[PDB]
Amino acid sequence: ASVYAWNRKRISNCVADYSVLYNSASFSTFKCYGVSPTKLNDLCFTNVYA
Amino acid sequence: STASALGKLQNVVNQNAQALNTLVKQLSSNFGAISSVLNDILSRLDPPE
Repeated sequence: ASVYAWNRKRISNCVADYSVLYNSASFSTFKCYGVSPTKLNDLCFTNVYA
Repeated sequence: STASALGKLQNVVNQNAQALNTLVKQLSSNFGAISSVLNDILSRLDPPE
């Protein structure tokens, strides 16, 4: 989508394996601010926004 | 018959209890950190921060 019409999606009721996202080298920049990227596999959230 | 004739001892007890209570309650403050509990703040961050 365009910059002024950025696409927003809500995610809930799932189990997420962030490890496969992190270990992949396809992404140029991967910056996690509030948490540590390697600790995502242990936490559980709700109402994730992408 | 008459009550509240021992105000001094009750005052001492109340002062000590209130001091202890406020000391305990101070443990829930934030002090500028992102949280007030060690367990959550340790299970979420790379140590350097």
